[PDB]
Amino acid sequence: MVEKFVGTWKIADSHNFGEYLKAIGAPKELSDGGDATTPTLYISQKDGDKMTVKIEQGPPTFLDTQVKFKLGEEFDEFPSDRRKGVKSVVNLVGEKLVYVQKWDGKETTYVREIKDGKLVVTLTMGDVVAVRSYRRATE
Ligand SMILES: C=CC1=C(C)/C(=C/c2[nH]c(Cc3[nH]c(/C=C4\NC(=O)C(C)=C4C=C)c(C)c3CCC(=O)O)c(CCC(=O)O)c2C)NC1=O
Repeated sequence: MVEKFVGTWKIADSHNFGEYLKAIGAPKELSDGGDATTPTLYISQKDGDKMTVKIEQGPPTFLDTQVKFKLGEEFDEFPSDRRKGVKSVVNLVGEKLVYVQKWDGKETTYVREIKDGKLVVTLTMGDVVAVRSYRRATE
């Protein structure tokens, strides 16, 4: 099932990402800089219940990091927005993968789904809804 997100990826199109970043208390520096980025994912997994992901973002932020999670298990995360006390948790929702961030008494969400070959992640904080679209490294 999750063998559909697995692979190599690359930014293609984004919209309303900086303002999202603001909704989640990021300084302008990081809202702009973060939107400015063209991140290159490297996604894979083991036993359809433990997904290992990577991110080579790039200029201007230079924050290359990694995810390593079990699906159904809450874990700790330290994003680039500099959030103290992020508690993630990722689920499988039909053909979609739902990544949820808890912090300071709030919840933001990432509904990722493959479509027309692209890894399309919709991002939801309050009334603010962002969208980005990735393509495989011409796989
Ligand atoms: C389902 C597989 C999958 C997973 C698990 C995934 C996770 C994922 N996607 C991103 C990129 C990444 N980077 C940022 C934001 C930034 N980028 C910058 O250089 C800066 C400074 C900021 C902050 C202002 C966000 C919001 C995301 C996640 C959204 C996305 O690109 O999908 C990160 C690191 C972001 C950070 O530094 O906080 C992670 C863990 N992406 C996928 O496709």
